[PDB]
Amino acid sequence: MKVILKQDVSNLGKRFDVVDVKDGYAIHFLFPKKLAAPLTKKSLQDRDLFLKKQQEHYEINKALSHKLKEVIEQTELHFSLKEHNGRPYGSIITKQIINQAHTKGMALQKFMFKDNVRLGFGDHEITLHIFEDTTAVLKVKVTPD
Amino acid sequence: AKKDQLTLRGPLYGNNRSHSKTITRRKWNVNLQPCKVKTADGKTTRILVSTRTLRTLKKHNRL
Amino acid sequence: PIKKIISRSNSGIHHSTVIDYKKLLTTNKNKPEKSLLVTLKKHGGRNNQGKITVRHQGGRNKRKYRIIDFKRTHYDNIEATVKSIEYDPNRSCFVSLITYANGAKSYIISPDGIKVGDKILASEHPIDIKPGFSMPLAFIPEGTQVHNIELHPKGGGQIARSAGSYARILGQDETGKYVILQLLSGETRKFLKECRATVGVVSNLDHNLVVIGKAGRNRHRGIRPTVRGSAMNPNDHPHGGGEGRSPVGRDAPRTPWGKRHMGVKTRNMKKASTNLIIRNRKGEQ
RNA sequence: CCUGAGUAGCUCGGAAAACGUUAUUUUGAGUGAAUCUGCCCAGACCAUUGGGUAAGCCUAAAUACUAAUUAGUGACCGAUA
RNA sequence: AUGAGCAGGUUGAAGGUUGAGUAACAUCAACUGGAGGACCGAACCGACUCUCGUUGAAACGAUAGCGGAUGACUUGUGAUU
RNA sequence: UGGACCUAAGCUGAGGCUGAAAAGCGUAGGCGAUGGACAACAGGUUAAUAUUCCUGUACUUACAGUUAGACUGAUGGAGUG
RNA sequence: GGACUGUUUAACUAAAACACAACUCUAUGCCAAACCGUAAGGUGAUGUAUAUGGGGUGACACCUGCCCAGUGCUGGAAGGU
RNA sequence: AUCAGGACAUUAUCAUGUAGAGAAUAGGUAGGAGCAAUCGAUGCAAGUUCGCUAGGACUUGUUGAUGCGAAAGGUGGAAUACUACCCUUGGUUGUGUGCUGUUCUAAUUGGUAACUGUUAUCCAGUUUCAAGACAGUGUUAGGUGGGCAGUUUGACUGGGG
RNA sequence: GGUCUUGUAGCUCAGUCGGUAGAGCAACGGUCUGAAGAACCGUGUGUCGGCAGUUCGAUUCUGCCCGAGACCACCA
Repeated sequence: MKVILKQDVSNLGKRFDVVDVKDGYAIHFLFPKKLAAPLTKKSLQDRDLFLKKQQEHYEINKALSHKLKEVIEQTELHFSLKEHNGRPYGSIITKQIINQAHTKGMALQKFMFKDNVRLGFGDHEITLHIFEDTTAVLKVKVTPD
Repeated sequence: AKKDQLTLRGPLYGNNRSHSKTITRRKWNVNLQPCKVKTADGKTTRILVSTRTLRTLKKHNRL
Repeated sequence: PIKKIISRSNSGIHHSTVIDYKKLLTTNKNKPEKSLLVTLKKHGGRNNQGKITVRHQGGRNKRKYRIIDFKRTHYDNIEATVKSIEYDPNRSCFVSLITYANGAKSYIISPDGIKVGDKILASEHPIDIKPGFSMPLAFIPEGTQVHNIELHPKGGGQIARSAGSYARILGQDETGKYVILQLLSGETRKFLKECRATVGVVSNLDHNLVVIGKAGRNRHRGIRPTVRGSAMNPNDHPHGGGEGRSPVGRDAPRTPWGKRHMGVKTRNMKKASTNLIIRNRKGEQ
């Protein structure tokens, strides 16, 4: 199962530093906060090392979550569209936002399916939350052309 | 094959008795469930794993 | 609009009522387009491997299937025009070729209410309520007949597409979807209102009065003479054999595959159309 | 300090042992322990008693035979064989 | 799927064409016409039947009829259960 | 007329999808011709022979020169078969 | 008696049967039940309920009477199960 | 994951009770010659509950420190009140045993549709959409079931069974 | 029959189902039809489902049986 709980969300109150409840194949087996890791790094001698690692990642993780929040408030994205006879022509798929995310040299996730097709256009906000203490918010601007 | 592929837990190939009790054989098939295993660089596609194998791998912490 | 058949023969007659069949599927001498013509798979009623799927099939008189586009989402918001009514012997409905005015020909179903030359508009938007205007069920007003029903958003119409098929609308549901649709065969379904559908009724309403008349017409359209299960053989149905008239075997006569067939429903447990019903044939689902 | 983890055993069906499933060997599914400071086994089970260290691996031989080479043998026949 | 034959004698509904005609249709009248699981039947194939045959020339034919042939007629090679 | 061309029902089949094995579906390509497309006729010729061998006459197919004008424009698509 | 043009015991009965037309009953939303395949995959059908699968009767026309007591079927439902 | 609901035995709670006679509604058993009085009586005006229509019971102001006859006159087969038991009868915060109503996407899926590989039907990944813990899945077990099988349906007998 | 229900007048259902058996139907006394049909108003009768238990006046109350309905003919 999962023994890494650097962060915490289980659709109810649960806390980091390893505090989970049994779910089998679920959010506990799928959230980026909770991923499987071999038990060779967990023991009474390794308890303190694991706690130190969990702490270090907790502080640096909160710091990086804040910093990413501000930098996405600073750095934005680009989009464009074509129009035909006064009405929209198609639908929006997350395939293409994966494309634009990869094009810059990194990757996004798949198991966060919460969105439907966006029949509208123009500037708006896509809010995907990855962590528990600092929210991640993205602004997407689509230029009508 | 109707059996798990990564770690081959073959169906129990024995003889079956019942209210029947006849000289035959049977395969007690394995609990093929489309679960996922931990693999780097994505490629975590759904694959058939037996539930005894599933609990053994859960004890071995490989998703 | 049908007409009876006068035998005018010196050996027996027939009792047949046939449609004109030269206004729908009208080609006197047909010169089909060769760059748009295809050849189909022909097993004569058998599986692709060849094994039986239905009893004694065969007799198709060299049908050729014209390509049809039922999604109609690939040319949205573009004003097309009804260009032609193409032949389609493989179906009971003969679909219509249109051409969107960016230079894009395509096919759509043939509903009653389109004329050759009408500037039609197939788009997923609150547009004019006319046939040939494929448009989601959400903006379709209540009490209007509709066809090209589908139950998967962004999938294309599959239900209610045969010649003369239609449906009815009498309200919605408190789910943001599942608009109440009285669908044919007496099923009060609730399919998603985001689904795309064509308002109106498919052409060839005269198909409700066709009469075969001959065994020639029986075997000219993929059907073969059928035998009652009473006159079977042993090991086929228990009905056959003996003197006098052949009995009906068990208290429920069987199929040529060997299973009882009286009053039994064989609905699947994995189809997305059983839970989405208001009133079923005897129950509600 | 170590001496080999879904493996004992329990539940439903099970495969050799005389055994046609009882100790011993075996598990498709729910399960389940430790490494001697240890556990298992010992024709229910337990304590004693004894036997052994486990939940990794290879190994010739005695086990079938005489088509390739060589030689010989016959209460084998003799063309209806 | 690729193919092919159906003579001759035929029939002549409908469809279409024209005048008289009737308040108007109605009604009468006429020609193309060619549809038909349409007809006999040469080609064609089939095989319902009389006799032979039933230790046949034929592992099913010979005599004589007969069915259909403008379509449920005849039909080859390839290919499919 | 085939093969050097491809296509019918349908199939082999690089990959691929399932399945004790075995094995099945389908894909590139390749098949599947009774189809499409490809161009030649008369006279005379052996104990067996012929647009095929010879005579008088043609189509079809590219290169070496060769002179020559023209800006060629696909594999994609338009029409055709 | 059967609808007739018609088909069968491929070689006795090839018919008054069966078939056809027509009449009626049965379940089902695109893997539509139904079926096949061996899961894959696929047919029905590459059909869309004005379609597919089966059952009973059987030119045309009038009907198809009474009855759930029961089998099968149908749906519902507390409780024993 | 979440979510609440009510059930069965349900703690503690509140009301449930007439053959007549018998101050008398008679729940029964039962300690008792007891206990009601500001622990506000004999009761009432009302509210509330029950109601069989005897009227009963709890509550606020009130009756006033007096008696309660339901300690006890009297009772019947069953006698009180207080007092204790069994209740009655159901709720109820209530724990456990089976469960129901929720949503959620996150297990689970897709000849739903698209992109790319693949201008490649089989596909891989990316996805769309659809939902969604349901079903399905291995095992178990209940039922289904001549569609199907290995087979069986004794013998005697002036022939058969 | 063993996991369950279970019975009333000649019949249908209440029962102080322990103390009692009553309402409608064959039938009754009368009634109007000539008379009789046709007729309206009350009942005559009374297996309390039988055996072992309980007892104040008990097959009814409990337990066992007659039963309809449903898992239970030592073996593929």
